[PDB]
Amino acid sequence: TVQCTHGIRPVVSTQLLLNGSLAEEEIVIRSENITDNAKTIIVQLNEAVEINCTRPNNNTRKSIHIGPGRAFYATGDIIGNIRQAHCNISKARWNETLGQIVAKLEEQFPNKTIIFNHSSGGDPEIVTHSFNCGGEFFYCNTTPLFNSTWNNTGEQNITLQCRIKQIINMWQGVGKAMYAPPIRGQIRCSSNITGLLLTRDGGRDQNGTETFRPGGGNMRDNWRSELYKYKVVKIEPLGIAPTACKRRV
Amino acid sequence: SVLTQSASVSGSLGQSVTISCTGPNSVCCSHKSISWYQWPPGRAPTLIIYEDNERAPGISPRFSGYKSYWSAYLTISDLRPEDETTYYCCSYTHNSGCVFGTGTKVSVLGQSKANPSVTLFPPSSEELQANKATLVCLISDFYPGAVTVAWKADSSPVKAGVETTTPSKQSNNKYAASSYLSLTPEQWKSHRSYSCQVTHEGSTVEKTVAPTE
Amino acid sequence: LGFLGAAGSTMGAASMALTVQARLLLSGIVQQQNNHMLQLTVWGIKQLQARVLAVERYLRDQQLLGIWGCSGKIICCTNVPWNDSWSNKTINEIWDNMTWMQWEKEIDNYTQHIYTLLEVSQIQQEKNEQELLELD
Amino acid sequence: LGFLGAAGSTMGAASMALTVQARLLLSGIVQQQNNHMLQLTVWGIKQLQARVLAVERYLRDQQLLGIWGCSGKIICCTNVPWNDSWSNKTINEIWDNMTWMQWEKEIDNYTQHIYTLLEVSQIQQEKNEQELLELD
Amino acid sequence: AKKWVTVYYGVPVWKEATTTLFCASDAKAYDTEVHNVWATHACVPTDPNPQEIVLGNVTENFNMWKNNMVEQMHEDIISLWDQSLKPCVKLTPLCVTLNCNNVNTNNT
Amino acid sequence: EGQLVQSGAELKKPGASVKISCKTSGYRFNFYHINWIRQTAGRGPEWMGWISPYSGDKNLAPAFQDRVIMTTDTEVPVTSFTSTGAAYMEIRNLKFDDTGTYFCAKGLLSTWLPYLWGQGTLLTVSSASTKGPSVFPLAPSSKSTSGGTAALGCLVKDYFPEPVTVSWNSGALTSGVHTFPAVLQSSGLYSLSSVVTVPSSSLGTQTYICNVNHKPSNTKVDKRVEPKSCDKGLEV
Ligand SMILES: *[C@@H]1O[C@H](CO)[C@@H](O[C@@H]2O[C@H](CO)[C@@H](O[C@@H]3O[C@H](CO[C@H]4O[C@H](CO[C@H]5O[C@H](CO)[C@@H](O)[C@H](O)[C@@H]5O)[C@@H](O)[C@H](O)[C@@H]4O)[C@@H](O)[C@H](O[C@H]4O[C@H](CO)[C@@H](O)[C@H](O)[C@@H]4O)[C@@H]3O)[C@H](O)[C@H]2NC(C)=O)[C@H](O)[C@H]1NC(C)=O
Ligand SMILES: *[C@@H]1O[C@H](CO)[C@@H](O[C@@H]2O[C@H](CO)[C@@H](O[C@@H]3O[C@H](CO)[C@@H](O)[C@H](O[C@H]4O[C@H](CO)[C@@H](O)[C@H](O)[C@@H]4O)[C@@H]3O)[C@H](O)[C@H]2NC(C)=O)[C@H](O)[C@H]1NC(C)=O
Ligand SMILES: *[C@@H]1O[C@H](CO)[C@@H](O[C@@H]2O[C@H](CO)[C@@H](O[C@@H]3O[C@H](CO)[C@@H](O)[C@H](O)[C@@H]3O)[C@H](O)[C@H]2NC(C)=O)[C@H](O)[C@H]1NC(C)=O
Ligand SMILES: *[C@@H]1O[C@H](CO)[C@@H](O[C@@H]2O[C@H](CO)[C@@H](O[C@@H]3O[C@H](CO)[C@@H](O)[C@H](O)[C@@H]3O)[C@H](O)[C@H]2NC(C)=O)[C@H](O)[C@H]1NC(C)=O
Ligand SMILES: *[C@@H]1O[C@H](CO)[C@@H](O[C@@H]2O[C@H](CO)[C@@H](O[C@@H]3O[C@H](CO)[C@@H](O)[C@H](O)[C@@H]3O)[C@H](O)[C@H]2NC(C)=O)[C@H](O)[C@H]1NC(C)=O
Ligand SMILES: *[C@@H]1O[C@H](CO)[C@@H](O[C@@H]2O[C@H](CO)[C@@H](O[C@@H]3O[C@H](CO)[C@@H](O)[C@H](O)[C@@H]3O)[C@H](O)[C@H]2NC(C)=O)[C@H](O)[C@H]1NC(C)=O
Ligand SMILES: *[C@@H]1O[C@H](CO)[C@@H](O[C@@H]2O[C@H](CO)[C@@H](O[C@@H]3O[C@H](CO)[C@@H](O)[C@H](O)[C@@H]3O)[C@H](O)[C@H]2NC(C)=O)[C@H](O)[C@H]1NC(C)=O
Ligand SMILES: *[C@@H]1O[C@H](CO)[C@@H](O[C@@H]2O[C@H](CO)[C@@H](O[C@@H]3O[C@H](CO)[C@@H](O)[C@H](O)[C@@H]3O)[C@H](O)[C@H]2NC(C)=O)[C@H](O)[C@H]1NC(C)=O
Ligand SMILES: *[C@@H]1O[C@H](CO)[C@@H](O[C@@H]2O[C@H](CO)[C@@H](O[C@@H]3O[C@H](CO)[C@@H](O)[C@H](O)[C@@H]3O)[C@H](O)[C@H]2NC(C)=O)[C@H](O)[C@H]1NC(C)=O
Ligand SMILES: *[C@@H]1O[C@H](CO)[C@@H](O[C@@H]2O[C@H](CO)[C@@H](O)[C@H](O)[C@H]2NC(C)=O)[C@H](O)[C@H]1NC(C)=O
Ligand SMILES: *[C@@H]1O[C@H](CO)[C@@H](O)[C@H](O)[C@H]1NC(C)=O
Ligand SMILES: *[C@@H]1O[C@H](CO)[C@@H](O)[C@H](O)[C@H]1NC(C)=O
Ligand SMILES: *[C@@H]1O[C@H](CO)[C@@H](O)[C@H](O)[C@H]1NC(C)=O
Ligand SMILES: *[C@@H]1O[C@H](CO)[C@@H](O)[C@H](O)[C@H]1NC(C)=O
Repeated sequence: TVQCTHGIRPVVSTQLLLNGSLAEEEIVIRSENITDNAKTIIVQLNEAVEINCTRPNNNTRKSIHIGPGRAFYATGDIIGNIRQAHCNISKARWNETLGQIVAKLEEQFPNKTIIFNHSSGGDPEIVTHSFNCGGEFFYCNTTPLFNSTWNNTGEQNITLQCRIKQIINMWQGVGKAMYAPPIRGQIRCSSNITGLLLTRDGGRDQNGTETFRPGGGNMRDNWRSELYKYKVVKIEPLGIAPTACKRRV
Repeated sequence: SVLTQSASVSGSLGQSVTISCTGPNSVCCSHKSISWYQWPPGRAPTLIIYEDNERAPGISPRFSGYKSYWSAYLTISDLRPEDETTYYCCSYTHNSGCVFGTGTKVSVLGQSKANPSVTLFPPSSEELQANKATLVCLISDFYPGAVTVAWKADSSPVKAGVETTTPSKQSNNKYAASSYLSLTPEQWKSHRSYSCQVTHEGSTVEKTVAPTE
Repeated sequence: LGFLGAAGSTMGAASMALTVQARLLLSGIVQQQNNHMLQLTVWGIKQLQARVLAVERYLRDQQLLGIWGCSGKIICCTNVPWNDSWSNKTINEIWDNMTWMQWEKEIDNYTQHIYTLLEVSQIQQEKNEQELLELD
Repeated sequence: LGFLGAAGSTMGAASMALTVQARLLLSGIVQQQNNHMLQLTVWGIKQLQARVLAVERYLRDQQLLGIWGCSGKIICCTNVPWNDSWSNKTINEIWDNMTWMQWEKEIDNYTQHIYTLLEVSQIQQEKNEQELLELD
Repeated sequence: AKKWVTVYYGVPVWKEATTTLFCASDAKAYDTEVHNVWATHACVPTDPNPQEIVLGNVTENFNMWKNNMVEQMHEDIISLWDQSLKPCVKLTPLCVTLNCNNVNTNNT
Repeated sequence: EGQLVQSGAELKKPGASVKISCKTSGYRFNFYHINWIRQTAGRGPEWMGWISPYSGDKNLAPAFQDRVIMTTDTEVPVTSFTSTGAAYMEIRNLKFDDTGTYFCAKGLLSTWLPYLWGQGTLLTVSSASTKGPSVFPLAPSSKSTSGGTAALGCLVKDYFPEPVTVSWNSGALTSGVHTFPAVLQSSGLYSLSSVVTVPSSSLGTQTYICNVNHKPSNTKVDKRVEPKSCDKGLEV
């Protein structure tokens, strides 16, 4: 019984989870729904998988005034060679984390049935690992991950197709749209992997093919790996119980 | 067993009955809380008293308790047919394990002379095929629990073909007993007129079945 | 014994410590300091709306104790007999067995009819008898 | 007997049932569930401002009963004598004739002077005498 | 044996329900960064001593997917996202005609 | 009222280690204590020991200390109150005095005492070998043809050791069936039978098949009531 919850950080990302609860000794499978492939499945990690995120695009400050007073700040000039954002990740550490993911799905789902593929369809923000880092929004690729097909159960250079975007009306803002301002100079990460979001394999009857990929398109499920351990209750202090005693004059 | 019961108590239907349980001055009924149990041998026992005067929830207010300076007792006002069985007492504390009694046998009299559904089974084409000569007798609800088994191999004194059992308490709270015949076809073929004699005060409509037809 | 630190324990041990369950119930670890220059933000609105629901749950039961002569203390008995039809279990039995947890799920039904009867025998009859009995 | 269901009836029959007038006074048929995605609408502001005025009318009189030793019950007498100059009618007479309705319009005037005197004889004198009288 | 009604206050019994919650945050940068989008200038502060009381003999059924706290966090962030940047520069007249070429080098 | 599931028909030779189990269902197994008791052939029930499933507290008799060692597992919650658990009992260096019925009991809250018991586990501590029941069907009874009702059943000749569960058409025919008291013979072997009173005016279009089961000798022998009548009852 707590009156104050865990240090939950408001996660602003799709595909991968950045902060929060890491329940130890096994990877926890959050099941909203599992028998029917169609519904989303969140998975809590046992041990954190550190992820670097940089942007060696060095930009100056350009201010143009729109009418009276109002100041608009945009990307100035890029100093140096033309290059991608560059997130980076480990090769073996991830493989080790995936090791228990494929082993747990053999227990949850039937036998060793065919189960691999990449993010299906979608717009940039939906199918890519869209996340805020240092200010700007990074749109790195989820293709080198699902490249491994396996049945029976400083560091290395692993990166994804990194792309930047400034026009961002996140969670589909049909009223007020937001323009992300560029960040002058240095771009650092000091972030984490605290989980992931998966999807279905259509509506195949029986079979031996049930290829799973990342198709989780919800922001609510992102905090379901944080508020999984919470449930609010109303306290009833008034209680009526009979016993051998009474009042007099 | 140190904690002793009245061993044999007799009562009548619709009448009050009391069982005197007494123990030594070591496991005396003065400081220790006493409990009673309705335990039919073979069946599941039922908790009657859970704390001296207090009865277990669901148990009739007919049952009551009393505790003296060393001995404890149980009073059953208005007796019912389900009551005739062996009872057990218990001495205990909130520090130690249970102490069990010797056991008292209760016979609830007043019941009508229940006529039994007596049946004599002759050996079939399968019983005789396996070279086994047997003749059994069933008895169901025959209150009182008294039994008289008598076999008649051509109405001669039977010595070897005698097999009696213990009359157990039946579902209707009456009695049920068993009678068997263990003989080879050689001693079986020397006698043919097999008469069944069960002595219970009453009529003479006994089922006399021949093993050979 | 801790906030709700007796809920697990049986009714007898729950009635033993029930003051802490009312102590940390209002201004405990939720009150705090309650500290662009404006306080009309999303956190300001959420804290004051929750404050209204906070007193509402206390005052509902606080008014009842006030109209039962039980306002002066945590545990106070009444001059109301228990209709056996409501509950058939022994007084001492639920106190070391059933626990307040399941017990609330048993009374909740006749709880409003119980509150209706608690008002008259202890206050609408007892305190109304005083009008004539006070001076004699 | 119903919310204000004794206002019509004489003081004697009004004092007979006055608990319901305080029961449905707070959380009765006005409390409710209290259930674009925002609650800052015209109905949200109106309900919370009314909630402040709701407790204000209760607490004003609730504080008075608390400082009179009458907090524990609905009806409790005091050690304050009645100055004949305020009202000259017989005790039994207003109870079956005048009714609480007209009676409030009679006292309302000296009501503040009555409240001033009610504080001292019953609490500032009676409860202050206890300091020395409690241990003897 | 003469059963009489006894009133008890402060009974440790709960009923499954959802209410309006609020913030709990510790002092971050304090001097340099004073207001970040979520915490803002005035956030409800947190206590260094939380109620860690564990209830033995309690096997309450938790609802992971049907939790109503999740929906509260969903509405709070978006409403704050719309609020944030409201007093800032509107880029409504900025959107105009756009004519261009590519870089000084052909994609290298 | 809670129902207990007592695992039965387990027994072995003297000196050997006996393992008796019991599954708890439809109640809070955690705060409810567990009591174990046995009864000898001399009608003297010996209280074995008391065990707690929430805390490591135990109270055991001196005659059952080095020989008897008990164990318990964690509760499996079904609802906010109901749970499922199990208790195991290990006895070493057994004698013929240890032969009798062993029972498992559910606790009360003066709490140490029980409240509800199981079915029963008849333990036979004997050095003699196991014998399989000789199932034989019985010919029609010596009753009547008036209406149809007349007795018909089966007979179990010899086996060793009890208990033996016998039903009709695998848990279908339970009413109007009497279980005969199974008692030991001169050779030291148990014997039983079963009698069913069904409306049989003439043998035809009816179920006569039964079910016989055992644990140390696993039995399958099921024989139906004899059509070739050897009695006058099902004639006139
Ligand atoms: C789970 O939640 C945590 C929340 O704590 C997420 O934390 C991430 O942490 C990193 C690493 O710190 C953030 O990036 C930087 O944080 C710096 C902290 O700076 C403080 O001290 C400064 C002293 O300045 C000198 O050192 C800093 C070292 O970075 C140099 O950058 C600087 O040039 C100087 O040499 C103070 O001046 C400063 O204000 C702080 O008190 C920040 O310095 C740095 O911010 C730069 O830009 C800021 C924009 O306002 C500006 O105010 C600063 O002055 C500075 O120039 C930068 O933010 C990550 O941003 C942060 N977030 C994320 C999402 O990664 C954690 O990541 C999160 N996620 C998980 C686990 O997945
Ligand atoms: C996760 O969600 C699933 C939702 O599918 C839920 O399990 C479902 O339960 C229903 C119970 O009615 C199952 O329904 C039947 O399953 C049988 C066996 O395969 C089918 O033969 C049935 O066919 C029906 O529907 C057809 C399509 O319209 C019709 O043509 C036909 O006439 C029948 O009406 C029917 O599908 C359903 O299969 C499951 N889902 C499964 C097994 O995948 C599950 O409980 C949730 N799990 C949790 C708690 O995580
Ligand atoms: C992640 O990648 C690594 C390789 O980079 C895979 O590691 C290797 O996994 C295999 C089989 O799962 C291990 O094989 C075993 O080696 C032991 C060594 O004694 C041997 O006794 C066994 O018979 C078996 O051959 C291997 O040691 C391990 N190490 C290597 C080669 O790097 C890992 O399996 C990948 N992740 C997966 C598929 O889960
Ligand atoms: C997972 O990755 C694999 C990578 O190769 C994709 O495989 C194949 O993709 C092709 C082109 O879309 C599919 O072609 C189609 O074949 C059907 C067969 O009848 C035909 O009718 C269509 O017109 C088209 O030619 C091919 O089936 C597909 N193979 C499969 C089933 O794996 C695969 O599609 C990826 N899965 C997804 C979509 O996530
Ligand atoms: C991402 O997850 C990792 C888990 O490995 C977090 O690592 C831990 O970060 C904390 C600081 O937030 C470290 O604390 C300090 O460690 C130093 C070195 O010994 C010590 O001297 C200080 O007293 C302090 O305890 C902690 O060691 C570190 N754990 C390790 C060894 O990895 C990381 O913080 C997460 N990133 C976040 C919060 O964004
Ligand atoms: C209030 O007390 C009464 C009277 O004792 C309860 O009513 C009925 O009480 C009898 C007690 O003999 C219950 O019979 C029970 O039958 C079960 C199943 O056959 C058996 O295992 C018990 O030993 C007992 O013989 C009967 O079910 C019960 N009737 C009902 C449906 O209420 C009464 O239930 C008590 N309290 C309540 C919940 O109202
Ligand atoms: C009032 O006393 C009753 C007496 O048992 C308590 O339970 C009653 O239980 C029945 C059967 O469970 C309820 O029926 C309900 O049907 C709905 C249909 O959607 C189903 O969702 C429920 O699970 C349940 O089966 C019945 O409503 C319920 N109440 C009454 C008044 O009969 C009940 O807890 C006591 N307390 C309260 C708060 O009324
Ligand atoms: C308090 O009691 C006093 C004294 O009894 C009331 O003062 C005066 O009382 C006399 C009673 O004889 C009133 O005289 C009345 O005159 C009318 C009209 O002529 C007549 O119909 C009555 O039979 C009676 O004789 C007198 O009016 C009254 N004076 C005033 C103006 O107050 C006193 O009014 C009582 N209470 C109050 C309201 O202060
Ligand atoms: C206080 O005691 C008086 C004694 O009668 C109660 O009534 C008083 O009545 C006179 C005459 O009706 C009031 O004069 C007023 O003049 C205004 C001028 O606008 C007119 O609008 C009124 O209709 C009335 O004629 C006088 O104010 C009033 N009060 C006092 C203090 O003399 C009065 O009800 C008692 N209670 C209260 C609340 O003061
Ligand atoms: C981007 O690279 C340029 C190239 O060095 C950095 O430019 C220096 O900026 C400092 C700031 O005062 C000047 O004093 C130096 O003279 C600059 N050097 C030259 C020759 O340009 C710049 O700092 C880098 N990025 C940012 C945004 O800090
Ligand atoms: C990831 O990289 C692959 C290989 O170049 C490319 O085909 C794909 O379009 C990229 N993005 C996604 C969303 O997979
Ligand atoms: C990426 O981050 C890890 C964790 O600090 C670090 O050890 C590694 O050196 C970083 N990458 C580089 C630049 O080598
Ligand atoms: C204790 O409460 C449980 C709740 O179901 C009940 O089943 C049990 O019989 C109760 N024991 C007694 C009689 O106190
Ligand atoms: C009752 O009250 C009315 C109010 O005006 C009054 O006129 C009447 O004289 C009163 N009767 C008595 C004396 O109670």
